[PDB]
Amino acid sequence: MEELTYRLFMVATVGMLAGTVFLLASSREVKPEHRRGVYISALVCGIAWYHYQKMGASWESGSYDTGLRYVDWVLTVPLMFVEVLAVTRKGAAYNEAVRNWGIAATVMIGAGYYGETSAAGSNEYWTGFVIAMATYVWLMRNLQAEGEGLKGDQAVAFENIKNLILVGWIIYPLGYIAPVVGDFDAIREVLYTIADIINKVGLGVLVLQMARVQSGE
Ligand SMILES: *C/C=C(C)/C=C/C=C(C)/C=C/C1=C(C)CCCC1(C)C
Repeated sequence: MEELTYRLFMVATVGMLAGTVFLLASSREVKPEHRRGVYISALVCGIAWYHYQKMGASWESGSYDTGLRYVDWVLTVPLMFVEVLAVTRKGAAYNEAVRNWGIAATVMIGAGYYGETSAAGSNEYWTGFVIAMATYVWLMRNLQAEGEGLKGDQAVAFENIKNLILVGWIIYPLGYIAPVVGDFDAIREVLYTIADIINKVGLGVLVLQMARVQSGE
């Protein structure tokens, strides 16, 4: 439904802003040396807040720009890896992973955009899919490895961060392939919007929880 897609854009706008202000307000409840991930988490929700306002306006206007979603992803998806690295690493090791995982995440979204902006089932579509899927798997394997050697409450807090991404991000590549299986355009927009709220606000809340554990909570 077209009115549903629009209503969900408005629910996402409000959920993203609620997440932004929750995370900024909660940042003071954790120690300064563990705040970086909470701040980056709030920034991700704030960018998505701005983009969901623009998507809702674009939609109601009758000129829905499918590119707004990818501008949001190319910014927020690398930052989401960064907000996780901000609680698992510091110093040189953090900067190294921010560069390496951040570039990988940008390539994944860029390959997706290359494929999305072609005829469905076209060669460009499949090139995009394979390069983005390969980078996705590479990132999910890096995330699995990031947990190795963690202990006690930090191992449990990291498991939750890792599994939100592992389970919660499957919908994105699933949605991409859907249109070659049939007509799933309207449902894909709805499911991506719900997924974005859960993934972005949920990951920020779990990064906050890791930062609380690390602060001695
Ligand atoms: C806040 C938004 C998020 C976390 C969006 C995540 C999006 C992806 C993981 C997209 C992945 C894709 C592939 C793995 C292959 C097909 C192309 C994409 C870009 C849909």
